[PDB]
Amino acid sequence: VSTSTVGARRRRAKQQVDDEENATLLRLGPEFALKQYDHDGNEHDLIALSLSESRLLIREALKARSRARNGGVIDDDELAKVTSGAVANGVVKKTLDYLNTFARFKDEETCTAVDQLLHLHPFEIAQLSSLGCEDVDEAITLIPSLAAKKEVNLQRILDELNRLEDPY
Amino acid sequence: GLDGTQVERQTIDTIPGSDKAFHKRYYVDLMDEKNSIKPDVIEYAADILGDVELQKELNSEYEQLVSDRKFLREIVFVNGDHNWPLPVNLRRIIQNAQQIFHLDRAKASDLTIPEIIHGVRDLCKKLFVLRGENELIKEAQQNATSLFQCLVRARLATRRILEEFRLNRDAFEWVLGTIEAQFQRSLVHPGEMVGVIAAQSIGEPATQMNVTLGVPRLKEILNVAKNIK
Amino acid sequence: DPTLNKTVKIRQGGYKGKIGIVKEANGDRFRVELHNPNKTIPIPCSFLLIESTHGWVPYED
Amino acid sequence: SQFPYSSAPLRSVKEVQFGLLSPEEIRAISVVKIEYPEIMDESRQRPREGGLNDPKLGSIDRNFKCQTCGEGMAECPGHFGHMELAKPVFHIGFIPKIKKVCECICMNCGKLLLDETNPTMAQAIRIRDPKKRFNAVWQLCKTKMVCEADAPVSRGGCGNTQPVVRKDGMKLWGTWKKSRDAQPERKLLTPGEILNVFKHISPEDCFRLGFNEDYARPEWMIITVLPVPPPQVRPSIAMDETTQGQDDLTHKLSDILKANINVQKLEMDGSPQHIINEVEQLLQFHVATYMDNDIAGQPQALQKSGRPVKAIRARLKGKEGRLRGNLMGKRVDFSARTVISGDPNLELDQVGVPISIAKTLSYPETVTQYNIHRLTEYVRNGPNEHPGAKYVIRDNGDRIDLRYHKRAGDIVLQYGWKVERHLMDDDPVLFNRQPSLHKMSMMAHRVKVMPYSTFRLNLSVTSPYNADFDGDEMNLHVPQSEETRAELSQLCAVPLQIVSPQSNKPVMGIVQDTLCGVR
Amino acid sequence: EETVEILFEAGAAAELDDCRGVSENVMLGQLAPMGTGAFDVMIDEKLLTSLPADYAPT
Amino acid sequence: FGEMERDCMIAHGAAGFLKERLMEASDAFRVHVCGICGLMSVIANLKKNQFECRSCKNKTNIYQLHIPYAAKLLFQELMAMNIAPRLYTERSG
Amino acid sequence: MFFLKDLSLILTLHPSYFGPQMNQYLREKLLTDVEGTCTGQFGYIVTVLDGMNIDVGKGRIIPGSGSAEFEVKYRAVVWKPFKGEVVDAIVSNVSPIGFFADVGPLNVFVSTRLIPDNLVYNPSNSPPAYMSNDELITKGSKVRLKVVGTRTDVNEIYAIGSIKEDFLGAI
Amino acid sequence: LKHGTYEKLDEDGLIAPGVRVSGDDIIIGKTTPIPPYHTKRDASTPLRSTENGIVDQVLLTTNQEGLKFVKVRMRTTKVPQIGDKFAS
Amino acid sequence: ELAILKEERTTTPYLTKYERARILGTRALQISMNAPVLVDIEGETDPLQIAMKELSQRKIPLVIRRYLPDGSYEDWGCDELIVD
RNA sequence: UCGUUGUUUUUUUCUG
Ligand SMILES: [Mg+2]
Ligand SMILES: [Zn+2]
Ligand SMILES: [Zn+2]
Ligand SMILES: [Zn+2]
Repeated sequence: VSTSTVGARRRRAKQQVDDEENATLLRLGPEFALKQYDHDGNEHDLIALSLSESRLLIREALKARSRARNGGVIDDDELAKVTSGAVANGVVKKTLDYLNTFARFKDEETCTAVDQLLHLHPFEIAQLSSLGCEDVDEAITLIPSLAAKKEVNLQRILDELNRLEDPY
Repeated sequence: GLDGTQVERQTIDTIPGSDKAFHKRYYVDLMDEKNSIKPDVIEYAADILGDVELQKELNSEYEQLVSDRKFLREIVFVNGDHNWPLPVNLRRIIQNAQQIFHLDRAKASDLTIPEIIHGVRDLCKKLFVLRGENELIKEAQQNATSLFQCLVRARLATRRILEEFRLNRDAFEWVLGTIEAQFQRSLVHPGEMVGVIAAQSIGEPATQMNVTLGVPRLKEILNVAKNIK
Repeated sequence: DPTLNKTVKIRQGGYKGKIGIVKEANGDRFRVELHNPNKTIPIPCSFLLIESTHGWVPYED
Repeated sequence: SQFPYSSAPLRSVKEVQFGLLSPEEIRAISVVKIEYPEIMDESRQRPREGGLNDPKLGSIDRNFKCQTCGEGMAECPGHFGHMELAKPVFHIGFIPKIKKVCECICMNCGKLLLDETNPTMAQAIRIRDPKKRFNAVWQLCKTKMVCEADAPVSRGGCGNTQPVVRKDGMKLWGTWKKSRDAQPERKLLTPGEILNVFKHISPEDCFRLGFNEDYARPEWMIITVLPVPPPQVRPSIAMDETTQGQDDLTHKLSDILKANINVQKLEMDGSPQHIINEVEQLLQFHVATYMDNDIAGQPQALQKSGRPVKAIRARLKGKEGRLRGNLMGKRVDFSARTVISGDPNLELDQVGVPISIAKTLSYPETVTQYNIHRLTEYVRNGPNEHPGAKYVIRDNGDRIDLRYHKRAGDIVLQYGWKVERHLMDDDPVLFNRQPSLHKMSMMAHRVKVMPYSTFRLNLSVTSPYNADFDGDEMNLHVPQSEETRAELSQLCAVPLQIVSPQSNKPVMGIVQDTLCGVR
Repeated sequence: EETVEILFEAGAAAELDDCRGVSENVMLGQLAPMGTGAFDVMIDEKLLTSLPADYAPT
Repeated sequence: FGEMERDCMIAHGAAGFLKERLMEASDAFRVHVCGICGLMSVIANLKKNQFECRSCKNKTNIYQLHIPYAAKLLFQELMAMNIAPRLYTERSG
Repeated sequence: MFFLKDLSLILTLHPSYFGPQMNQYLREKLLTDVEGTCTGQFGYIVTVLDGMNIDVGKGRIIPGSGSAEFEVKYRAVVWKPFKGEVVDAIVSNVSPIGFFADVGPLNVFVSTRLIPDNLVYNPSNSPPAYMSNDELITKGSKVRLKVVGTRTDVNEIYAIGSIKEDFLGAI
Repeated sequence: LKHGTYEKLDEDGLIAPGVRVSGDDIIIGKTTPIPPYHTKRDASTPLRSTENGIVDQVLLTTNQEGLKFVKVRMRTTKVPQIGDKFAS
Repeated sequence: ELAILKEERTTTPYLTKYERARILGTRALQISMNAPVLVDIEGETDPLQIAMKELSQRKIPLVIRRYLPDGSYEDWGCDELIVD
């Protein structure tokens, strides 16, 4: 029922192993190709967003929709009740709670700082932004896609992410 | 671009007739009153006489008519046949105008010659067949309505209008409007499966029927027989 | 209605005094074919004379 | 509407891609293996699984639902079944093309007789059309008598002189002229041999020859697994009620199955290279006949009745064939045929419909506020009274037969429902006479119900129909929607056909008594 | 003409038919590109906005 | 509704009438197809609302069509004829 | 990790809904019917972007039915796991064959053979939980696990978490 | 069983002459045993749906093989009317 | 891309007979199955009569999409097409 | 108790 943006893709005689989704080997399927085309065909790059910025966007959009519904007049549950449908309500509340309980950045300013720090393949950079580690050793051990790239600069970025870590 | 059900056999006036007859019928003269427009039929007869701008305009009109006659008589219809299917009756439109406005009697017209010439020429540039500004589009548009425009000029000539028809201003304007509307109504419609129509129109007559002629000849033609009988 | 497929006559109307047999008896309107021509006609249940053990009986079976 | 709901999206076809069927795909789509030639299990119902009547293929009887799809007669489209052939066999239709392909390539190295070095073929490859490119390539390759072993830097060629092959009916003979003069050791090119040859062809030559990697792969032109159409394609005729005869396709498939089993049984015992040859040729023969039964220069397979068999090619071709028999033309519903009669007192576009036809034909009508009362009146009138209706269709498609609904008084229509009212006055109905030479041979009239049993026309409108009242018949096709009524009213109304585009002149006029009277 | 021959040739060449003809759409029971089927009808909302206020969809 | 009648109907250009007169007043039908192989091998169970093209192992890229039953039949011979006419609801060029 | 993508849907409006604000009616119907739907190609449809400026374009009239067919294109953000991706998890319940772990919308199963040996099931501990050396697992406690099996069931994907590798467990 | 009605049939499986008939009227009742109760299937001979008349003469005898052999001859009158055909 | 901007629309402005028939059929179908009526009605019950009455007033909310041979297309609103 | 199904295959003589 839900549509896509890529057409054709008829049967092919020569197959590929690059189908089953994998973050380590970068086989994201035909639906997340290197350089995609949008509805109107404007060249659009693949977009992946960390947990914190995804939470920011979801929260802002949900509250804007709530205001539009309410005509001129914030928490995950009250931001989850805007959705209609028992299953929709449950899923939106659960994902909002996940965003709250794992978003490494919460407020607008901290997210802005980390985003400016971060802003090559978009997946590794976005996953690095989402994935926080104490030292370069752990960042490489948990992320097998950047162990050997001949350009490290993990230590300083990790130290920055640590210094922006809010007290808990 | 004309649909097959919107044409009728009309006679193009300018093709036949001797040079003398054509001159006598279409050519206006202002210097020689013995060959000038009759005064009574026009309220401004005295004004026209001995003019020059009227003379140049009408010489241009006559030149256009002469060019049309030469063009048709040399290029299009060599044999001279002057009866050909074309859209929009003109005789019927003119006589409808006459009846509607009761253009009987010898009432002098109130229709200035420049009005007539300008209106005719403008009409020649409004019979749209293709609506586009490409140089090619304009050239093709001019090519398409060439014969019909020739006919229109052959009919709506100054002498003819002011003597044989004697239209007033309202009648002439209404005639122009009706001509425009009828022509724009007599075009083929996008999507018309003209192929099937041509197929049927050609096949059907054959059903009703020293050289060999008739069905065998048609069969030979269709198959492109290399060695006909 | 178990009273189908039994010869029935007509008492009032344009076909008064003609024999026939019920064909369809959906309700309140009986379609009885006429024996004389090759046609069928409708007629309400009130205008029918039903053949029975004795003579012809009105609609009181 | 009448179709049951489906979750799958509905769309309209846009492109039809042709090509042959890969054996692996054939296996993938088949749901069962057909091995037992006897169709019937034990002559006691429940036909035997693994045989031609496997219920998984699709149910053909009402009370049985397809074991595979689970639907009845309505939706079960028949489900293919495969069948493995012991021996590869030619595909009858592709013999000449296979011959040309074999000519164009080597017998051992299995490549083009020439490389791109030749400028003629260098240009030939550029031709975008596969067919013309293949024609040029064959013209340029059939000349080369020998597949060179060295580049005309070894080309990988076989060096063997490429045989000259001349087709012989169902069999292919290749002629070699071995090294000055030798004995010509021709032999029958076996289908399996050529298949193995083709399996080695690279995609480069494939595309150069006009073929395709995904869809038209040349070795697929040789039959290895024969798909088996469901019972729908070959339904069981009923000669007289209970006794059902086997469609010719059933006999042919069972015979091919028997022959295939028989070949599978020669290898396990004495097979003196002559039983093998004749038996495999017999199998090839049944396969070819089941694929086509009009091969030139060869006798024709027959039933025990002596009548020649009905091969699929025979089915498709001819006027009776599918294309000209049930695809372009087809017997339609909501029609009528009857005798005609002049009637001067009918307006030009009107037409007389006998009352019985009006009562029989029907035009669906949707229920609305503007017609609710009128339609309810029609419904009360019943189907046996005109005006009146025949059916009521619910929003979900449930039909009501007013004949068997004794309780019509207990029905209240709902907006959006559809009523099949009788053919009433002023309705627009098509009207045709066969043959229909030119578009004036069939126009749309306005109905005016009248008694007696003949269509009636205004004497003028005969001219286009080229019809006379001496026993001629014309057909009447009714629309079955609202748009269709719009088109009929606006494009095919008799008044709009007065002037014929053929000769830009009026087509109808005053004829016969009216003319001789006005004079 | 020669239907099976054409079908065989097309299958061999894997010919592609665009279904933009008349006979094709006729076979497939689709609105042919012709006559009333030579265009498409789009429902507009710019003009339907002009409907009075009590015409709003539920 | 012979061929010549089909041609006459084309002449007037009454498309929709011709379409319905050859589908609705005659052998209409519905089918399902796999959007990958473009075949008609989808295994559809409506009451189970489940679909699958086993060859493609596909269960989501499925379309249904309305075509004359005779057309389905012809395609069925053609597959039985070792020829695969694939139907796609999109143009590739 | 989430994806931001451009998504579109097909709508078929009955003509009884023909009025000025049909655009907003379709917008709200899309909002209602889009969320909570999961597919193997995209996954958990959770949120929608630009819920008030959806560009519906121009609707196409279906012949033979008269309904309005709408290609409603839009932009939405949704989530879906991939094998070889590492993200922390939250346990939700405990079972003998593996403690259920609810990683947001989805739930994570753990095999009995992909769990640390020193960690054992102890229902006696109140509330029930698993114990180890300087590691304690309970509902709402940050736990690291790796998911390498993604068998989507069309309606709700099935995920399995393993804590038997290095730098896995609870941070 | 056929959609028509069998009532005009006798107890012996035939219809007597002098009775009226019509379309969809079963004039002969024949039953074929079902190959293995309720083991009988119809083999009737309903009158053509578009014809009407009066049963005139029923002929009953044995065929070449001694099986019961029947024949029914319906008659009716055709009134000239509109649409008929005539020729000098 | 495929659409043509309103300023350079080149096709004939009039309404072809085929467009006329298609529009009438579509409108009548819509009205005849519980759709809004954009114009007043006095005594006419037939949907198709209502359709022509609506057209004569130029009050039809339908946009004709004309496909050029190449594939490009332009769109016209029924409100702006000169009907004979 | 709604429901409710009826052959093919050829050949023939005819109708416009
Ligand atoms: Mg005749
Ligand atoms: Zn089935
Ligand atoms: Zn070789
Ligand atoms: Zn598939």
